[PDB]
Amino acid sequence: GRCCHPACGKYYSC
Repeated sequence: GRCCHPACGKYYSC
C-alpha cells in the first residue's frame, strides 16, 4: 500500500 519500511512485509512501496 503506502508504507516505506519492511515492517509491512512486502506491502511497502519502497
